[PDB]
Amino acid sequence: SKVRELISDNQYRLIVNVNDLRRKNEKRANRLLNNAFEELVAFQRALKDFVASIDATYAKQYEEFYVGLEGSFGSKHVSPRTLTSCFLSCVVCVEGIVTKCSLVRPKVVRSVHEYGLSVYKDHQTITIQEMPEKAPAGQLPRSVDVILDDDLVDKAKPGDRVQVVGTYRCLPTFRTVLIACNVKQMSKDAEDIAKIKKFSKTRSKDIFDQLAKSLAPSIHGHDYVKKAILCLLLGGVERDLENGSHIRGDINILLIGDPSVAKSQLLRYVLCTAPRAIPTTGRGSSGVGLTAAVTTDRRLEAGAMVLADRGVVCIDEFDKMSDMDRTAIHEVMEQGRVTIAKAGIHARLNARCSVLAAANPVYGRYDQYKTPMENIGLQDSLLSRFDLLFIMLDQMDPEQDREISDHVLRMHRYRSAAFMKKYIHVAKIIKPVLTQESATYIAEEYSRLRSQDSMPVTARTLETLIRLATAHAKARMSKTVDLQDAEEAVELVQYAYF
Amino acid sequence: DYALEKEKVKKFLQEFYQDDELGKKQFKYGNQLVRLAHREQVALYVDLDDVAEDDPELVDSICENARRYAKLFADAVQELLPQYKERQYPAELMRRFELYFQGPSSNKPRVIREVRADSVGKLVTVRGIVTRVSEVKPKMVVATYTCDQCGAETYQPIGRLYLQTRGSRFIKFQEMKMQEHSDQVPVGNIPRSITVLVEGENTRIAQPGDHVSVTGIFLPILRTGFRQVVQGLLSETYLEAHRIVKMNKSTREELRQIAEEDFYEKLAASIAPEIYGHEDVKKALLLLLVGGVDQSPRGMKIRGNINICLMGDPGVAKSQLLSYIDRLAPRSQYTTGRGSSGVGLTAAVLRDSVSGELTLEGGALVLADQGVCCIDEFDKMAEADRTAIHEVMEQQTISIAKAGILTTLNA
Amino acid sequence: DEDLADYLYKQPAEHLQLLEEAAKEVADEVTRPRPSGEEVLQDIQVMQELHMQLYCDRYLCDKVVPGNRVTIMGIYSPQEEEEFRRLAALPNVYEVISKSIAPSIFGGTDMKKAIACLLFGGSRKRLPDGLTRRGDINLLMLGDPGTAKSQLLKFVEKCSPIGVYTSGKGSSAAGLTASVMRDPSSRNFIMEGGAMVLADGGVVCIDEFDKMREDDRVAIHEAMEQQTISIAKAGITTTLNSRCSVLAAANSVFEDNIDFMPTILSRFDMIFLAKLKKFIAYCRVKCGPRLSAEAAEKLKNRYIIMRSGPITVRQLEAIVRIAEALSKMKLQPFATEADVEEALRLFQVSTLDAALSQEDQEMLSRIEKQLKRRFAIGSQVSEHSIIKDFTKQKYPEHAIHKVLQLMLRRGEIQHRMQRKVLYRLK
Repeated sequence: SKVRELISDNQYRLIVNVNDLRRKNEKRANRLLNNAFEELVAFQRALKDFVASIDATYAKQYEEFYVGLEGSFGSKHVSPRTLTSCFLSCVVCVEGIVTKCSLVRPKVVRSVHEYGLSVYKDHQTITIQEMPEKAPAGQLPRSVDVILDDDLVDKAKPGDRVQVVGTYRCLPTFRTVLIACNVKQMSKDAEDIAKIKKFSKTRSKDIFDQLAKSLAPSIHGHDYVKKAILCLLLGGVERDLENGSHIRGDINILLIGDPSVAKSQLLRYVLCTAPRAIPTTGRGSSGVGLTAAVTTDRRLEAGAMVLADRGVVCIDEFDKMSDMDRTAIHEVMEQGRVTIAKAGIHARLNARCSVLAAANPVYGRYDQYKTPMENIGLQDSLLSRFDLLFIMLDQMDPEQDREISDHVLRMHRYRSAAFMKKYIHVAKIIKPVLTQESATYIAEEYSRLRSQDSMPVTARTLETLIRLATAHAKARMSKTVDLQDAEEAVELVQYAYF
Repeated sequence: DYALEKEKVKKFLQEFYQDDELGKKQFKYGNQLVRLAHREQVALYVDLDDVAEDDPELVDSICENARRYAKLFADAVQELLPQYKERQYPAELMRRFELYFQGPSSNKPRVIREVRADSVGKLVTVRGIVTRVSEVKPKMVVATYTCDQCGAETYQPIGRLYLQTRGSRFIKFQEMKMQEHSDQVPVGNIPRSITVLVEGENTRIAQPGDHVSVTGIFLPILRTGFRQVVQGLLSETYLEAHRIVKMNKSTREELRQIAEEDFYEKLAASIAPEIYGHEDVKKALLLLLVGGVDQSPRGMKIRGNINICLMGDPGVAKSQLLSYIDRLAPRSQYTTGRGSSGVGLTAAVLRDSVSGELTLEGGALVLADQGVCCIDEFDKMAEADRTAIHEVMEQQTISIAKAGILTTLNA
Repeated sequence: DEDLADYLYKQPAEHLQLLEEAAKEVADEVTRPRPSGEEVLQDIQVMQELHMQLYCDRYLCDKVVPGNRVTIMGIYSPQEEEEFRRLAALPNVYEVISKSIAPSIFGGTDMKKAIACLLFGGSRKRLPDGLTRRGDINLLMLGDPGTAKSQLLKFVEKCSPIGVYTSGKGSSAAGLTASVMRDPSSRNFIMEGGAMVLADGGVVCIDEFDKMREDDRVAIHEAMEQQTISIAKAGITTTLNSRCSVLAAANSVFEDNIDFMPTILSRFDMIFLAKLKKFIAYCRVKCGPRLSAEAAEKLKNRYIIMRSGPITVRQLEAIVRIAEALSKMKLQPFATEADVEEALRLFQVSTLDAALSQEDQEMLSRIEKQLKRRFAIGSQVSEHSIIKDFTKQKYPEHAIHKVLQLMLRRGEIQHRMQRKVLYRLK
């Protein structure tokens, strides 16, 4: 039997792949016309013939016998940008971004459009813009939101990028939505591989000391921060924080200096190399990391720290921000989830988002004197909260400044990029898991460094050192840490301390 | 079955007051009826369990149609008066006389998140934590209006016309907010809380923070308005709380082998796992995780308060444990120094839209009636928030001295 | 062809309806399988001001911005070089370039000569890795009015084939950059644009640039830096080319003297007939010039001489554009140190303009003297009054804005407290 597995004690809705779908006939729940309006109700009414044979208890009109029609879809499988009236009232395997979400309710007794004739229905629409991270360098959308029916409502949450297939819910002008049909999380559900396996040999070269420069094309100095820039480029998206949590490896970095002290440029490079990465500068006035609970509409204009989930950001002019944006970042950095609760939008929406940060020498140019904790006035804890706080100090180094303008001009043209991006993907799903021996070497020298910089935090610093060794071995595509991978981090954190 | 069995329920209600001798040669429900016409008791509650023992109709049916079997419970009660009466709607038509509901666990106190499209028209009970105590008003329900050329009383629920109180049908009402218990949310979610519809003698009754009863249930006064449930313009079913009632009070080593060995040895080794030792602190946390609330009668009212401070924040990421504590601690809330105003702990007031004027809603402390109070950055609770603290020294300490409101709430 | 052309001009709307139907008739007679996969039509479909509304919907919705290389795809209801080559041969052409452009009503030669560089500008550098770079130096014209700077900007304007005079503190809803708004009907787009927008590639006579709207100010800072701005809305990937050039005209206000951005005067240089339209274009169209390395030697040496002297770094950059103008004034492959040295003689003035001739270290001391060491809560020490104490302490409104009302930028505790204590108390 192919119809008796539907548990309608549970939610009547089902998941259906196309291979078993074509096997049925009309009125036995097939789909071969792709004429949904007849094909769906006929599917459901076929199911209503299947349930009445399985359980007449399950044969109830208030139960809709809906379905998502999930598997092997393709012919329609595009984005909101790309979801056009050729699919008008067609089931499109929508990939996109669940960012800009809606306000909630049940609906009313849909009578014109058993607890009484016409009960409410648990419902809202939810936005999908096209999947941005593969989207054009520049392009406007014609996107849409999408209906979440009862059992589907509140399934996923804003900021996801997902695999959701359903019916192009157009009205007649030309206004639409989808009704999901069902969600799968592409956000959960994920050729030069062997070439990378050839490239990535330790017999190949030290990629790490290289690659930090192989993507820092236009930067004299800062060779520490390149590796940092790499390291923050590197790192996983999960820590096995059972029944609790701590400092983590998605932690985020601060820098000091001007652009043309490479600030914007580095970010621009981090931006030009921002794969799973959105930026900002400072204030970023567009619901920075918020849903903003948007009036007389209501929308959830889920900000960066929603849009940056499973990502890393660039902040420029970090000092610019509001105190609230100085504040709420502080914890949601820690939580990694965006504690929002006004009249309406209550949540801690995840903030699986690292950052690189930059801002100004306050009222300096040099701004050397004092702890950034008041040298740069975004004062307190945030800084201790941050991964790292490097200063591209404006120290005149004429022997370099000699080189710098030459170093400008070997790039001037008197007359290996994606290679990272193809490296990094393969790296981002590895786990260079523990080694006692490295761990010894880490555990060896933390206390040393902790003691060495005596003349700086056990609950924290180890955890970045952990991640710092990780990026090393992650870039190696190694599956456990090398004692040298555990080493340069100590050098790195030492290079934080020089 | 519903719209046309009017005679039964009237027959039923004609007999159910007669169905026993428990109201002194009358049923208990009829005990009130003579007390009703004599204006002794005016509001009524209903233990629906007594009906299902002989007729689960009007029990399962009201559970299927609260409104109708609410409304139909009334229209019998409407014409049932002359049978016990000591003497459109005639003037007295249950005009100050009211009906509530209660009974078996078929209406278990449900979750603020678990209101539904199914919960429309539903028989509806809830427990949880209270806040948003509005300024009560009286509230008319019927525009006993004037046909001036014609004289005697005329009633609309709704131009040259006047709408005049002398026969109109009023009520004392409020807004309230039930909240989750902070106990059935071992979750990465917000403890939800609800706009509550609040009325009757169950206004002017209770304070925030309480764990309570409800019945969030429709009034008999109208089914839908002029017709069945299908309509074109409709305001919201929110929680029409009937029978709001406090919850004063809802693994043995003798049968098992559990409390025998010292928790004050053992519980350390099974609490604070990530923590890097220093269980010594944990003891007081263990002590506070015990608390001292439930006192013996020696007047030790300060027993409840284990009032600890810990000094310095990236102490092991001691920032973390308060979540661990709250992961342990129900009736518990966390706050931070400069995260919000004192109403992170305290309460304050302004207008609202739905119902109720200037709902006082309160903070963690107002939320923490005998709770567990967990702070970040006690130093940034600058002088304002240094203060009710310095009162909350004294237990039931959220005191007000403002123009319209001058209470204290039970911190 | 013959049976359509003149008809389609006055009567487009039907004789082409025959065509696509005739195409559907042929496409059906092409006798492929014929499901409703019409989306590849727009593949086999191949096989405002320069306002007007134009067909911007289902296939046509949201392709590009306006004023572009006008490929009108639908219908709505040499010997002069030889002169220029002689001018390119011509030695003191620079000065008639300086001065034939010039109403000598006013103007230092250098000041114009920026313009004489400006119109030639830098270049647009499709460089080494993804990232590209400017090619065009910008000018910030402050000082006293009573100059016919209007006429001057209009000189540039009615010199500029690409370039529009802009206003003021805005006008209508086009920005100095890609402002937009809401169609009442569904708010699809209002590509309002901006001042660089109609002038992208040209030059923008920003009148009272200081007096602009703050809406673009948060945006302009970057596309001025970047020659492109991003539409920061919900899911709009588009970032628009702001590759127009500058004529940033405002008054000497009051990089210290910006509304809220005293570095953005970084973004400019230091300012206190149709013959050309034939001339400058071709070299604006051609050149693709560079810089002589031997000048790069002197440059590197010079900047070391200047480093004995970001300013320098971006001055490095600005020079690298300025002398880059000259090769385009000279049709050269690259630029000689004379250009640099002249450009230094151009810029050193601008640096002497950048000079004007002390730190804020006097300020936060005396303010922290005042903010808590005098009085934390600030009562009696308020901006109703202490303004006078600032008038005594010579800390003007701009300066207290430079410090005091950005001491709250520092997270200054008792000050930002005071910002709310004396929000009403004073």
